[PDB]
Amino acid sequence: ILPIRFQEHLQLQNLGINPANIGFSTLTMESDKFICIREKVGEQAQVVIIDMNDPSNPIRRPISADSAIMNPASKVIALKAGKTLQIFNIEMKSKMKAHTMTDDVTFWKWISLNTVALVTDNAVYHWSMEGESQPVKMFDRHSSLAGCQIINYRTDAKQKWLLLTGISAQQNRVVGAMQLYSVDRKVSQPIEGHAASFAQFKMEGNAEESTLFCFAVRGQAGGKLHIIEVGTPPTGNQPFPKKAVDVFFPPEAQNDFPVAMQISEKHDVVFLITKYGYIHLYDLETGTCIYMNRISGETIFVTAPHEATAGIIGVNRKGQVLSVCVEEENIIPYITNVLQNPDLALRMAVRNNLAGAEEL
Amino acid sequence: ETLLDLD
Amino acid sequence: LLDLDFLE
Amino acid sequence: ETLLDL
Repeated sequence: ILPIRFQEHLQLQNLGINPANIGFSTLTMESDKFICIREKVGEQAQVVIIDMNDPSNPIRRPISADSAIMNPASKVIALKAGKTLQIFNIEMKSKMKAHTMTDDVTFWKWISLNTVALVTDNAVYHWSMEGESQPVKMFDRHSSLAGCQIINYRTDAKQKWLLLTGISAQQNRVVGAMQLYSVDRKVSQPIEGHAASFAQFKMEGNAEESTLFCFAVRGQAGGKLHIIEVGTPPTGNQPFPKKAVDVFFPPEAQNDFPVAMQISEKHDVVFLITKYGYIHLYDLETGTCIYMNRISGETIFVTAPHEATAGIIGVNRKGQVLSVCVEEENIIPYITNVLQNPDLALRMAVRNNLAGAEEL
Repeated sequence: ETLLDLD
Repeated sequence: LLDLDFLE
Repeated sequence: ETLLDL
């Protein structure tokens, strides 16, 4: 028995997608609901929009944009061309919003149902879709990210803790540079890191949730995963004790590093995917490594939460759309019997209402 | 300038 | 949804 | 000063 389940949802090449467009710059998956692919067919640039609830009927529309990102929940699409940003409601055939920046946008992403984050060479902005909002600057970029390829941006649930991640080549390895910014303190901290997520976690005996910051890094010393509370604990709460654990890379994976993280708050577990397609599962509370295996030969270059299972969904370079999630019937007996860790097994069983710790 | 043609 | 075997 | 100590 295995503590995780691995599923294929789609092969994009079966929908006529050119494998040259299956990559970070042309294929976006902002949630598990849609995949957008920018393609050129003859003379005309187009966007192919795959509705994951109706995947054999993609729509193709002409575009003149250098990037397209679908809203996480609705058929509302953001497109840009240099400094021009436009937002469309597809079913209304309507241009919702248009804005002209004074800098090119090198990376952008939906960070919520109604806010787009914009990263320029110099700063990070948030742009709300509510009312007549224009972009608001959140922070200036830290010099440690200068010249990096920006690969991710995320926030905590309350948008008070913000995290920008870039990568570059240094001493012949891919080095991660992160900028953590506190909205309330107006302070940044540079941190070496490859993939990260925030999470809400309520410790037993606390009345309020803790906001945790989790990141994984392959540093010069090796792989590490950190889980740390950000901010002052809510009044009355005990602080979450920080955790730090090794992230293992086998000897043949000397050039591998973390590329994606999703945290399930249903099960309080951390999914980590590496550049060369390894999947790890960690306990969010302790950092304990529950499971590692290999899910792809090809790099998985984009991921999202898989809402139905509280797992992770991703696309690889071949165009396989794959998800991983906790096997709810197996995880507890796996931890008890294979990991020989009845203490973690019993804690997780009661913490997340999972079967299997009736016998330890 | 219109970046998406929905017609 | 197709069940997949792990690669190791 | 700093946000986090690890």
